Amino acid sequence: METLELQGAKLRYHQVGQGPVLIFIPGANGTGDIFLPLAEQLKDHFTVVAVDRRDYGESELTEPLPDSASNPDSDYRVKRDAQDIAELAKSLSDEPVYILGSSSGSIVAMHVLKDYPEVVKKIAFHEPPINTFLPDSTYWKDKNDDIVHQILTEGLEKGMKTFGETLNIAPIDAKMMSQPADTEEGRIEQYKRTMFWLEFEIRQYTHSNITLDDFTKYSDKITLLNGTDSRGSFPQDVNFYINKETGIPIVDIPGGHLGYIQKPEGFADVLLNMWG
Amino acid sequence: METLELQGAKLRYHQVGQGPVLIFIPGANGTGDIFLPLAEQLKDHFTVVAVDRRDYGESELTEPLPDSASNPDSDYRVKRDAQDIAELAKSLSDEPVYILGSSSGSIVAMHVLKDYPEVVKKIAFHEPPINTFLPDSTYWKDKNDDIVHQILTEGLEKGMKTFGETLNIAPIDAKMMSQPADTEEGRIEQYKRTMFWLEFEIRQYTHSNITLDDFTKYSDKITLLNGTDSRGSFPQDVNFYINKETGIPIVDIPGGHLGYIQKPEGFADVLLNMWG
Ligand SMILES: *C(=O)N(NC(=O)OC)c1ccc(NC(=O)c2cccc(Oc3ccccc3)c2)c(C)c1
Ligand SMILES: *C(=O)N(NC(=O)OC)c1ccc(NC(=O)c2cccc(Oc3ccccc3)c2)c(C)c1
Repeated sequence: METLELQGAKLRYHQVGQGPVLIFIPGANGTGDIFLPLAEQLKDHFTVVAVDRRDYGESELTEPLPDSASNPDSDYRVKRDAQDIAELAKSLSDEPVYILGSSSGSIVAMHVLKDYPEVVKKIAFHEPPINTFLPDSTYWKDKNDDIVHQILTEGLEKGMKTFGETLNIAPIDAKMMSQPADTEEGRIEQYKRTMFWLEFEIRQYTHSNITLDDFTKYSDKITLLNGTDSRGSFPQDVNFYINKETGIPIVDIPGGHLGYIQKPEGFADVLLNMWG
Repeated sequence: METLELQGAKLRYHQVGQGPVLIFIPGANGTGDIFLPLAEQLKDHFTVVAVDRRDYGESELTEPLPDSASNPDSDYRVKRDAQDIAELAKSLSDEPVYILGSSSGSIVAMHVLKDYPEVVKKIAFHEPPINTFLPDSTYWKDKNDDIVHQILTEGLEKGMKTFGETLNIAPIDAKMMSQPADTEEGRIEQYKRTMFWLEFEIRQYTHSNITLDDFTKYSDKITLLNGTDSRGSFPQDVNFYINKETGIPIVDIPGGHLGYIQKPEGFADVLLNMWG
């Protein structure tokens, strides 16, 4: 694949053929390989250029995406995609070029014509899903908003319940762990937190490289703590096993898994007797 | 909150009290605010330090997380969390300190004692969920793997079906858009692609700022393309509306939404008559 270095990304593209430049902009799949059979039909008439949009395929970002890009009224990515096509056209051709986009790629194409019309000789919009200018825009926008919200959230909320039952988490803890944050910003962060924890923390931490020998070397320093109100939960069985194999003491301490905030006075007083 | 700048992050923490340092390491919620009621009980005996682990809360990364950190056998994040606690202890105390971690924070605590025992005076593991050293480790590891996989994937696969029906996508297209990649790497990328598209592209692009006036200025340059095998789908109604309001021609072209790869010869020949 060829590469054009632009601000914030290396833009990769396929190129075959001879003649005027024809740029294909992919839709939701994001990659230009889907146009290669077509390019083989067109290569005697056009210099065909199939682009992997910067967030997909063999293209790569060289700076993080702005944090705000997850906002549904962000316009950074569509404008940056359009600028990518314009700078690609300028790098390959001293004349305006032919452009075809499909699906979200036809929306990119729209923004190329809006912002960089001077690079466009002729342009085609194949099956665009844009709604902004439609009489029923709000209907389709609200449908998109609803479905995205459904996909991103409901699997996660059900999954945390399943985890709770596998771990035998106590109701007093589960009610607290599932309570919504008190701000729209916090509720967004809450969701982001939990998805991050699922993908980047639970599996990595729970199967990380700790052995019982790591404990025996410093056994005099260690206390194991089990909540009085979280009996029967998985972590208590972990502590029972550690104690079985090392003799490190288990100390019962008030509350459940969140006992340090459920019963702070009792949690503190046990720590003070331990260490104070 | 106080801040300690470390490699790759600014580590934020709460600090209250007087006496020996006691560091609290949070579990899955990731933030130290959950320990503040406890800190108020302990502040006459200990300098209490509640940390927001670097990926959570008011802490922030100053370098992107390595791409490989999503791998379930990655150890970067737990070791980096443990090093954070060790460097925090060294910055606040010339003597070894007291440490308590709960849940995934107790796993961080384990790694502090493993790798930096010299900072530890006494340490407590409150309800640890680590399985690596258990006789039934593989059972619980496989359960974790299964549940994470279920949460991350099934909502997405059902959602793309719902989207298809709302958009009235043709079966020949839906079968192709849902076919799995041919490599484990590609299947992972496929999933990552589709989640990215849902959060960062669909809503932003479909409601982006394009007006009919943007089309009328350059109407002579534009062709609208509808697939012959995707009749009744939403994007064709978009093109009908554009044509209604601008007179820009609609050209029928073979195949469905993916007609450029379903029927490349026919797609090419229509483009050649258009532009060749
Ligand atoms: C544009 O590409 N789409 N908009 C539209 O209105 O199309 C009729 C669109 C394409 C695909 C899908 N659904 C999918 O299952 C999907 C979403 C994201 C990525 C991919 O990967 C893919 C796409 C095409 C070909 C191969 C791979 C598929 C929707 C909802 C909209
Ligand atoms: C450790 O924190 N956990 N491991 C364990 O075995 O606990 C018994 C743990 C905590 C919480 C949950 N489930 C949740 O619903 C959850 C997951 C991630 C983040 C949060 O946010 C949260 C957590 C505690 C207090 C407030 C907010 C909750 C599991 C599955 C394990």
